Amino acid sequence: PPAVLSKSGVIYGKDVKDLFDYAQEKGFAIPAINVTSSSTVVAALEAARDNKAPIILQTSQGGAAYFAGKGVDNKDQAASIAGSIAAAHYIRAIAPTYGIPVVLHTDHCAKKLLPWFDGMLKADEEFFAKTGTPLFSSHMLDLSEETDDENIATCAKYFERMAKMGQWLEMEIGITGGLYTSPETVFAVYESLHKISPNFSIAAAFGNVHVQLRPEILGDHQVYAKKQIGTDAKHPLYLVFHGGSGSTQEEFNTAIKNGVVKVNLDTDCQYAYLTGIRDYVTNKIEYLKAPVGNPEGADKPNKKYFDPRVWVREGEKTMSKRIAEALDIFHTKGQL
Amino acid sequence: PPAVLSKSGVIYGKDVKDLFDYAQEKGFAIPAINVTSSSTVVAALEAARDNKAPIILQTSQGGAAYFAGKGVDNKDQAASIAGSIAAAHYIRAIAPTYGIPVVLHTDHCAKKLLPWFDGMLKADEEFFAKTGTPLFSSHMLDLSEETDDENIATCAKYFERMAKMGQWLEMEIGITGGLYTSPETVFAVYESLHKISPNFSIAAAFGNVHNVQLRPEILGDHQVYAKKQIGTDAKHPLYLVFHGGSGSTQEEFNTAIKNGVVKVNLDTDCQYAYLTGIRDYVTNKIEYLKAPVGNPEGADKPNKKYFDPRVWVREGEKTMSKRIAEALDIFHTKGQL
Ligand SMILES: [Zn+2]
Ligand SMILES: [Zn+2]
Repeated sequence: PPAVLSKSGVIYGKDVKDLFDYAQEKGFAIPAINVTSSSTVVAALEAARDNKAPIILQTSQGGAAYFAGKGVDNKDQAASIAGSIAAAHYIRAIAPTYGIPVVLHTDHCAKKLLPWFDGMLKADEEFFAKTGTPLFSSHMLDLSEETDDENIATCAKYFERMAKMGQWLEMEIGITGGLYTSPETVFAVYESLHKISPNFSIAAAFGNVHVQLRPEILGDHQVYAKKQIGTDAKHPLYLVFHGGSGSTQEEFNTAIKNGVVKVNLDTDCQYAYLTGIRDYVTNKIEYLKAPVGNPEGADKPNKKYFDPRVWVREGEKTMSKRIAEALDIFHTKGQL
Repeated sequence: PPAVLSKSGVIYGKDVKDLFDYAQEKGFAIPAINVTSSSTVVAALEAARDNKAPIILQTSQGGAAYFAGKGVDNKDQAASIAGSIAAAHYIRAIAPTYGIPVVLHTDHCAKKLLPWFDGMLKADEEFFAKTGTPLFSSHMLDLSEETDDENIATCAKYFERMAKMGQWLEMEIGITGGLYTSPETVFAVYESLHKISPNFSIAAAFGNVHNVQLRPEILGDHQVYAKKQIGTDAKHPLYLVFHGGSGSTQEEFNTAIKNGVVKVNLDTDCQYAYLTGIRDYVTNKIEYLKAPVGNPEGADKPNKKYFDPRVWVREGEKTMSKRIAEALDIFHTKGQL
């Protein structure tokens, strides 16, 4: 029973590995929720604390720039870098208040967005020097469009620099050669990275479009790797599930059976978060400056109905419940 | 032309006093916008940067708690403390990007809420020892409902702690004793706080309820009262703050500024404006159901392009910043950098 499960706030290094090993041996996945604001991270940290669970918070290139502000010029990645750094501090500062472990991660970063990556690593190293931990728990590379040699080669390059701070790296491989991801292809990724550090996960292509989903393939990766490595471990790899929304409870089950520790959500939550605020369209009669349908026809004050603290909270509550659904479906609810 | 007019990020210490003196000398005031989310601080910073203006961002007790999340128990001021600190780091982290000097302030703290004040002040100090700087630029005490010798008493003790950090204290005095606040009472505050440090500002009851009419002229009375009993030459020995005065005329704002108001608080107006742009996303209500869009096809064509919060939340930002840009024109702070 690793320390991680009793901790509170953002975790790093060995705590991230222990948590992922705990997930594999207790058989649950941890949802990874894309966030774009303090409000949406509040929604996720709440759903997580309430169901006594660990959570992964991620920022995409676009979500990171939202934290910066859409009016901040991002031609140079200046917004995604500032925004992600801004969200990192905010999340670090508030996460302990909810009393769970939080993995802080960045989402998909393709080859043309590598400067977004480079800026985060700089800030990471700088932060690591002053404080003993990086800023982010985890970072993702998605060079699945490149050939696999380039993809694995430059992941190793970054990974070597990431490993100096114990940071976690998530890597994606698709079907680019020089259809699903072959287990051989996935083991090649393991070969190079495990030479550097064991703190890495892999997201493969198994029908999870983002003709359908063959979660049984992830077991084939795990099994192939077993043989090659010559190990007893059921789950020699750490695996991630991309494009998760719409898959049945049974699909998520074999995926988790096959070593998946993390399932990404985003646009499900996106919609969820909207519902609560959308459903406040019952009050459009009370959502003008002073005109109220109710009492005092035009002399009533609508402050109590237009306070964003009132209606944004509706979005938080509705997003949280969607997340809670997941936390149960992924068997993560109650694992602390 | 003080150095602050060319800085980016949360300013501290003398820069704050430097900003206020320029505000008094050039005769503008600075809107303080209450904020509750990253989304809302973005709206304010973007309005400041676009209208080339300094800006004050503040957090009320319930604003801080919101930043922490409404599902967090605040009964020991536990959410307002965490939430104000987490908002402080985010604002500090993002402010430089907008290329603007920012004052990071905290709104009305009464006697019942002073746990919150101690929680914020302990963390300011921990952070000072590590960085040479507190988190917040200034804080407000509002002990106007207590007797004025008790109001000024605790302010002085807290100000003595804050002055080690160059931190700015804002104090509110009302009509109680120990109708409008007199100049005599106001100069009492200045009498006590000026011992500790210059970096403070007064909010007095001059009919700005938050019956009596609003009379900005009294602010001049305070200045000329303090002026005489100091004996100095300068028009404004006091730093003065305008609370709850939205919907006052441009003339009423103009006389308050010329009496040395440097900070006008805005809260509900921005709230309504923020909602405005998101509410106007009525419009796409038919696109606001999971996957079927009444437009192109009822299954086949999807809606994620319209339900993305990065789209519609931004609309609230844009209308909130527009309300803030009017304020910077009305308070003449527009284009002062
Ligand atoms: Zn992917
Ligand atoms: Zn007041």
